[PDB]
Amino acid sequence: MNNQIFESVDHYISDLLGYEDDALLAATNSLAEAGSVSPNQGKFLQLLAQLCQAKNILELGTLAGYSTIWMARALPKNGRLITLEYDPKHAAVAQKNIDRAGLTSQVQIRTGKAIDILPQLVEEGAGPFDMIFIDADKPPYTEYFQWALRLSRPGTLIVADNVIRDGKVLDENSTEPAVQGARRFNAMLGANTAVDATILQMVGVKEYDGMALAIVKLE
Amino acid sequence: QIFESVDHYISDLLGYEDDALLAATNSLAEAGMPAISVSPNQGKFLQLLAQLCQAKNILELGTLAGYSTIWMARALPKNGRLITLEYDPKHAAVAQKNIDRAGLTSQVQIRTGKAIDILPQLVEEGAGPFDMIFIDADKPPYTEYFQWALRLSRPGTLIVADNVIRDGKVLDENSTEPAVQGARRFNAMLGANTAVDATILQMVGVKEYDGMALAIVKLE
Repeated sequence: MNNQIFESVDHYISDLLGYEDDALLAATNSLAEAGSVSPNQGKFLQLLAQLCQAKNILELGTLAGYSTIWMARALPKNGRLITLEYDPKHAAVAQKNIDRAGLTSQVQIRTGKAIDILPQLVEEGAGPFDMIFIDADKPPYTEYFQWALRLSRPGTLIVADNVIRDGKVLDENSTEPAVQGARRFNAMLGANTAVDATILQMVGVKEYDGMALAIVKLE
Repeated sequence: QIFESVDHYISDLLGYEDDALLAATNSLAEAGMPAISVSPNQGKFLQLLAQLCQAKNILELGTLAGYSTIWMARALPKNGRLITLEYDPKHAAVAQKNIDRAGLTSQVQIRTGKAIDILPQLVEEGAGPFDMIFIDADKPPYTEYFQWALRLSRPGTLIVADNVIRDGKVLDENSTEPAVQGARRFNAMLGANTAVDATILQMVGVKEYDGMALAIVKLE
């Protein structure tokens, strides 16, 4: 769902504050050249990483590494971003995209199911992460959140994208699994007292999106 | 309507308003003054930005009745402070009652006057630096308010400027509306300003349709 005015204003904004280098345009083009992004949303995630003074970032859902590039660019040279990708064909393309962006040393791409890799990260002592970005399959969002908390510290920012589904999450009778998964996630966030949180309704060149932001509380 | 319904769904989950906030909403009508739409979800977002900054010193331009002031000051530590600037003494009196009702008297200072006069005084007084600065005052001066906000910042300061897209009218390079020219000049200034990393967030539900500028101050 979109509106001409949200697309025209987003171009106005990216013309001022959303410059994309060759690496980011190549990452966008890499999906077609085998088989939608927002520079302003990328800049936002980067600025969130900078507000966290992030040194260690966890991403669920690499795709071709578009958001990975924006976020890892917040890192200092010894910073690290771990990104989890289900599809090995995507992970390979993301690796080429990460290398072209000059981010080989800062990014580690892991291929497999996030629900299998999350406990591995705990076992390895990979955390805690300053910022965690979730944009993967919706049904498990609630379970990914609990693992995310186990990999966090007080003040960690957890971001979970695409949680409003065009307003369908308002329908208590929905039987679409993505809508049920988002609706379950939102209800969990509403009731959760380990975090302080909101959901932003974001518009622009990407279709209308809800993005959850949660800060982990000191226990 | 979709964005309004989703905004209510979100505030029901994640934008609880206690008595102090409801009383601040109702205070403008009750003291005989004009209504101002408020947004608990925007207040929650501002609070979360203050929390992420670990803010102890906040500056606000445009107190109105203290609604955003209450949201942000609730992020502070006990010895933290929020200085808020208000043009109109009747509004400052209403905001002070609203701040007092929230139990925030010891953490908030309301200064009444023109922001463009009070800003050089905060520099002279050494009232800075602020961890977070929230600008929602008159738009024509946004660029000069920003220049003063930088003098009151340190590396890593977050500066938030509200309502910078004017329902899309900033696209009109030939507008003679002072607010729209004010917003355009401010956005252009961000695009040209090497002292900050910045974006403009386009949101709906919050104030129906809003552009919020977020800028992080760099060491120059």
